[PDB]
Amino acid sequence: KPWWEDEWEVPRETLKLVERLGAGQFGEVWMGYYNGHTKVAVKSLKQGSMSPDAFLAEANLMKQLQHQRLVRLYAVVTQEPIYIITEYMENGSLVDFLKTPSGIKLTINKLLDMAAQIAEGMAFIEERNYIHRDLRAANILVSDTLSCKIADFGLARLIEDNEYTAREGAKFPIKWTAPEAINYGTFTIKSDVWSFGILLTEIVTHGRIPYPGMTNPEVIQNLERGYRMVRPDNCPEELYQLMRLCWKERPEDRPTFDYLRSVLEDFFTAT
Ligand SMILES: COc1ccc2oc(C(=O)c3ccc(Cl)cc3)cc2c1
Repeated sequence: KPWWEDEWEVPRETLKLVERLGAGQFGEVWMGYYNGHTKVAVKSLKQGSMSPDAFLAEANLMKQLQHQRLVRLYAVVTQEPIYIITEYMENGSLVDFLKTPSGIKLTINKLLDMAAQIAEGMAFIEERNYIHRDLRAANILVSDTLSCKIADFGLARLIEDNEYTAREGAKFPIKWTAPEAINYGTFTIKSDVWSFGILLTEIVTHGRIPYPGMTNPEVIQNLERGYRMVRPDNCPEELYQLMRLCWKERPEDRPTFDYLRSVLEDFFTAT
């Protein structure tokens, strides 16, 4: 729909940018208000840093994935500078939150709860025929009520035929990315399942970098030998075995996100 018909379009006037939360190569993230009373996050595009088409493609994709477990698109302003306005998550990113004093006092019981909420969001994405491609604790946001939601849908893609193949030159974070995607550019929901395994390590270690004290070439090499990430300190063995399922050699052997959800809920009502 054109801007004058789009229900997500709002006049820039409805928005007040209050607190700058981040700034990068491609623009800024703010805490702001919509119509005076409603707290929102506002992401702004720095002109010329990147295509306005590429920027807005994130919003158009969030028009197709609306669920409680996923950061919701609130609105767009499609005139320069371009704004994407989303659901505000008061506790910021999972990776930062688990390091704060509140984050530090969480029981293993609440961590497993939070892991099940994330699996539940990814079960929606899986069922809708999408992939995320960037699933990691930096991209799970936490609310004021300590509930979690999937965020940052910049790399998210609809799958018609099973695979999305990346370009020959494209680079992805070696520690969070499934081998087949790093190696062949091929992504599937089963690649996100591999990422979820890594994300489980970050939950149980309060946001520590995966594969403690290894470089990327060491990680790739260990994996090819059949090794997997060393048992993180104070990791229940049940959860460690759930991570191993996510890291099965063959994509098709890795579990569904709905299986991961149900196992995690069992782990949690048992603690
Ligand atoms: C300064 O730390 C914080 C605290 C709270 C915070 O909330 C957010 C968000 O809600 C958010 C929402 C959507 C995007 Cl695309 C990026 C960030 C970012 C953020 C950063």
